[PDB]
Amino acid sequence: PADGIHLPKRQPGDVAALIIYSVVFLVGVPGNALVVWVTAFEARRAVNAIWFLNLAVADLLSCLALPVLFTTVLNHNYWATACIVLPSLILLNMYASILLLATISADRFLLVFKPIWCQKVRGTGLAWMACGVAWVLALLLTIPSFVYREAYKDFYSEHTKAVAILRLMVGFVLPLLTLNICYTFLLLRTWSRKATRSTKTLKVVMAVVICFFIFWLPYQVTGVMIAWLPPSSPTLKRVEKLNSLCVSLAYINCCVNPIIYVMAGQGFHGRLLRS
Amino acid sequence: ELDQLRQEAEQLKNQIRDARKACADATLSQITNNIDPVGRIQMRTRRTLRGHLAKIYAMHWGTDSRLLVSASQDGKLIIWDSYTTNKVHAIPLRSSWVMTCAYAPSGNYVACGGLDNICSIYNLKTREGNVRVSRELAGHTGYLSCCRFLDDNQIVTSSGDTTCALWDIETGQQTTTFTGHTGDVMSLSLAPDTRLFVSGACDASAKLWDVREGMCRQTFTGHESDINAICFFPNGNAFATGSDDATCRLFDLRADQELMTYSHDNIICGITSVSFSKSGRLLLAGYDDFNCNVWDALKADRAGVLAGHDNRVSCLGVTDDGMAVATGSWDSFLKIWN
Amino acid sequence: TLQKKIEEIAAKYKHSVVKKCCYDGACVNNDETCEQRAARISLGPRCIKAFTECCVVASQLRANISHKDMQLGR
Amino acid sequence: LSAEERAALERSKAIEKNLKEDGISAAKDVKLLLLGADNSGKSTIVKQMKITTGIVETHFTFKNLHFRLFDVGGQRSERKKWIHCFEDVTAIIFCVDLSDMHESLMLFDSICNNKFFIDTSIILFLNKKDLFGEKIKKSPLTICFPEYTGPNTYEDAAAYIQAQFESKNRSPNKEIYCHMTCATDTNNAQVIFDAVTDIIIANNLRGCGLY
Amino acid sequence: DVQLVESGGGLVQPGGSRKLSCSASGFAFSSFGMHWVRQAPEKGLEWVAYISSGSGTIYYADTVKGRFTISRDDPKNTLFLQMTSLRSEDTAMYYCVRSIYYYGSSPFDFWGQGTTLTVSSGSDIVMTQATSSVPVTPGESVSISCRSSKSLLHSNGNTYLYWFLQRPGQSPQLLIYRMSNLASGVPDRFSGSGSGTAFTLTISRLEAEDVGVYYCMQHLEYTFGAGTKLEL
Amino acid sequence: ASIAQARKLVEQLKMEANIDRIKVSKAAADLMAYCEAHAKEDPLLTPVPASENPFR
Repeated sequence: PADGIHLPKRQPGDVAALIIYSVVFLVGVPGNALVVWVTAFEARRAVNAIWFLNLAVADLLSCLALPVLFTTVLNHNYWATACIVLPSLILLNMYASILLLATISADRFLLVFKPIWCQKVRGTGLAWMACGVAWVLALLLTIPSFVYREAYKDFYSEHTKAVAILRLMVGFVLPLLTLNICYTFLLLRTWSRKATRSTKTLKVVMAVVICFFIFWLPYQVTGVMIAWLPPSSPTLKRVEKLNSLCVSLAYINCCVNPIIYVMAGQGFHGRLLRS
Repeated sequence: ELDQLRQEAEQLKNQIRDARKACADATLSQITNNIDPVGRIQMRTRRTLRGHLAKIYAMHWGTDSRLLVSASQDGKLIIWDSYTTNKVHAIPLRSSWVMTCAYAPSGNYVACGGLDNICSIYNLKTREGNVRVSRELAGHTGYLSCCRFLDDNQIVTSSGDTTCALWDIETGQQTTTFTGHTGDVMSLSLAPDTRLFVSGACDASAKLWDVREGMCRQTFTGHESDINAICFFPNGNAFATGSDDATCRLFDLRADQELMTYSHDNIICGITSVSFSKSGRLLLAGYDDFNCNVWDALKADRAGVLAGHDNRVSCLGVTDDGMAVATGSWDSFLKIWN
Repeated sequence: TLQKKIEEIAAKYKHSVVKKCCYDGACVNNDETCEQRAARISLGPRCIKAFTECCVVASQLRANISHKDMQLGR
Repeated sequence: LSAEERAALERSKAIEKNLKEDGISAAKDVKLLLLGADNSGKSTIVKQMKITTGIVETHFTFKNLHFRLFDVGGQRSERKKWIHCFEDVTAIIFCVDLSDMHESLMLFDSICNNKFFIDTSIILFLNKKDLFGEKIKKSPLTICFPEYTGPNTYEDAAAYIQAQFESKNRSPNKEIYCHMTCATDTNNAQVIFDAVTDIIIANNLRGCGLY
Repeated sequence: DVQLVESGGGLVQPGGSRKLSCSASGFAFSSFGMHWVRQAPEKGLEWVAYISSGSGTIYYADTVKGRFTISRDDPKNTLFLQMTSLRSEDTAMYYCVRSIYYYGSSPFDFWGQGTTLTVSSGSDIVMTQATSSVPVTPGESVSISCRSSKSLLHSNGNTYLYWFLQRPGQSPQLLIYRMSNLASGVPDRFSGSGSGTAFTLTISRLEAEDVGVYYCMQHLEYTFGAGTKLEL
Repeated sequence: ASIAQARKLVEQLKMEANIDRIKVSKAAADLMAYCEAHAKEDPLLTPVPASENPFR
């Protein structure tokens, strides 16, 4: 017997996102490794390194978890009890990156409108407390992946709602507003004094905010649409065929986050060479 | 009237230059060519001591070849057990603007000095269990630049007012004063005999004193720039000087003239410290290039490099037995090399 | 329960070929709905008539079982 | 394997902790270097700020900041040697006497153009502004500055001398906060505080990665 | 001067409790550790408890652990030991002793006067000493020895022997520490020697001021010899 | 008057001039002899084996 009349599966255009997955891997992993080593505990005892340390660790874990996505997208969505916990961690890492970046921006805003506090009251313990709070809130956002993960199928053997609004809001919308408000206020202050004013502050903040917005918008919009229409309507076909690219391209932002850090602050090449 | 004795002094300099030149029958640079060089020398940072947090300035090895003393802009004079990185004392200074330090040969005393013009002597073996100010010597009118101990009772110092003095610690008075420099003296070093010492001044002249008569017994003028560090050759017959002209020079006390000069075309920054090794074959020096360089004292070749600091070095010293060399920089770290 | 009603309806088939066709029908595939994929069955009309009903009932029953597949890194 | 020197090891750790706790407390203060020619208003400004043979360290607190105000002018030696010791001071409180200039200008040129102070800002207190009126009324400034042109009036004289001080800056990367002393206080403290706030913001924003 | 004094002696009912305290003056107490040691009326010294500077660490003797506890109050320059469930074995004088640990420092350099305490009826490396007493006359020389069950030499090059002198009617005093170094103020005519497990203290030109009992001590790890007497 | 210090300094120069002198060749020979007599005792000039080094 033929055992089957039709081919196993197709391979839509969006599926090509494996190329950007591979690029994110091979670029970020070495680059983030060097970034994290430059800002490691051997470069600690300075508050300004702690936030970037947390962000680099989050990106490093996310990129090291990327290969399960790189293999799953080609293995025709085949899920092995590990497949219940890996998605939760791979979501946790990127939400931790988002929240750590938001808290970094918040502290960088506070250190500008409160110049007394940046040397009188601030310290490394406060930075660790802030990043711990960010990680805790990220875990609280990622618990649904812990509870609702499952995998089952039959007659095949080769393969095996309101929470979405909370996810979207707390993970993307409030961070976006705090980022843009903090950087606009910081710019309005720094250009007002005419002594600390410079154009490079634009050349970093207007890059970071635009990159964050443009790379996280499609992921969140597709994630909310796919969950918000459980009815399996044919309208979902386009977004279903684009979901792979939409979930992939957030890794572009995740990878580029250390790129802004490395070519903005001094050179830091000297610190790596000395160490 | 004064012109007659001025011409007499001019004739004195002419005749002394003639006599000094007459002694130059040969040169060390050509005699040394018969012997082989020491070869390429390399070393690794066996320890990185990082107690301080701001701009270490000066340091000194103890006689026991184990204990270090260091002082920094932070105002903490803290002494270290080099074998095992441990702190053993932290002495809070009355003023943070230090520029030099010294450890007494018996280990009972450590001396500190700075811009406050006063030299403070700290006692270490007090029965109370904590360090205390034994004396505060005063009388200078310029910043202290170097302190050294002849013994537990007599300290010699060099200051920013173009004079050097020897203090009787138990009485707090300048028992003997050495004078005659035109600029201020930047550093001081005393021979192993403890009978005679040299000091260098910003007028490029480095000269020899004796500690009992107080007379200036010899004067050398090889450099073009301010003297910044001096150290004797271990046998007491010669000493080398560091200057802010990228060149280190070695003078002989009996020939009373310059013998050799160390320099290389690619270095233009100033010297900050100089010290021979136990055998006298190796001369170590500090530079503003964020690194340390070592010369074969008898070949004038850059036999090795000791880079590894993020900021310019400001102090250097080998142990009395030659087992190791330590150096410190404004990066607030002390490195130990072997 | 899926396999239960699939087998109970396949048992009505007169021959092993027709039961095999029904067992094929129960194999849910998301690339295309079973109604047109039935047209590629290179067999007699009886196999198609035992394939289409099984495939439509299987798909309709499977369409509401538990949560969506989702995830895939989401 | 450690012997019973574990007590020495824990004592070393305690010393390290105490040193860190003292350093973190000491780092809260802002360091100023106060400089100028002899009698050139240093005593006046420190006295009106309402708060040993070499350096002297005036100390006062304002707006939750402790100002360490060092006066290095007491020492008399080679300036180029000890000047490097005062690196990393947040600002220079420079002051000149208007009633007295051709060597104070040279000293200011030397200080502002020094290798080490390339990045640090300068506050420039013009002093003796009160009796400068009597000075300008009694004698023309042209005897001081022959190249001057225009009217012999108080405001233009002050502006011209301030411009002469300002023009000797070689690099646009540093600000120069000039202000009058007015021998009345309670205002110049706000000026130095504003300069210190600008410097703190600039340093923090540069270190955090915006520069 | 330096003073260590203690209080809280007298008599105790069996199984009761008593607080004993130590008072210090003349030195920076917070920089020093403190030990509590005791002396039975018919036996040698025995160690009880220890706390380091800043109360970071604490140790007890296995035979006294639990029943006793110690702590110090730096601002008052006072040391406290709390005793519970006292029994006949606990009757002894208790000495408050000084200590400090850093390279070149000499522990156990000063001893208090001690308080008497009495009660009515109701890995442990051992040190050995050759004899209870030997006769001697002034002007002669005599050698004292003690031995250890384990080698007191350590891989770092040191050996942790100590020698203590207790004159009659007085508190002990440190004579030799690290087996070769003389304590401050000790006459130069004392000197120790030895290696491995056999150690010997030596005295020459002996004087009547040296009449007393010598206690051999070790300090290698977490004990005292039986003591030997000198008779004129 | 400055004549006093001028006399003092010129006296210093003439006194220091009367000191004896030696040929530089013999001084260089002395330095060479000391260096080659203590080269074996210096662990920087002759790298010490790791078994004896305390820092290693």
